[PDB]
Amino acid sequence: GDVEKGKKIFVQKCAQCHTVEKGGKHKTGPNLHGLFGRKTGQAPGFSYTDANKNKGITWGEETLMEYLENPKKYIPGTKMIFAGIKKKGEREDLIAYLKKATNE
Ligand code: HEM
Repeated sequence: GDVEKGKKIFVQKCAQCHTVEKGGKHKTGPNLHGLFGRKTGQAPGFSYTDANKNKGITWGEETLMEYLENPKKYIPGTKMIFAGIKKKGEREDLIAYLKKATNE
């Protein structure tokens, strides 16, 4: 995916609920720093739904690709209000940006 295109997507559709940097505050949604390689619902200090905490999968390019296409379908009961991103390419770009931004 194209990191720059993904940055634009993040800023327009995710930033209002999520920060990606280390130490970034939790907002409506949890801070995403360290996302890749971590299990669902493990960011300290954020009140996740039990649905998210119990999904039990590990966040990575593959799991994110599915989750972002339709959040509610992948994690029934999640309190994340987001319809999903239909275009495969857009999800690829966004995930490429997340891979970088949540690890710097
Ligand atoms: C496309 C943009 C977005 C992406 C890529 C995204 C991604 C994520 C990810 C990966 C998680 C899981 C974190 C974890 O398990 O530690 C999450 C959780 C969450 N997100 Fe988002 N998110 C986006 C937009 C939003 C928006 C717009 C809202 C709010 C209106 C939101 C609200 C939440 C909430 C409330 C949770 C925690 C849900 C729960 O505990 O069930 N997100 N998001």
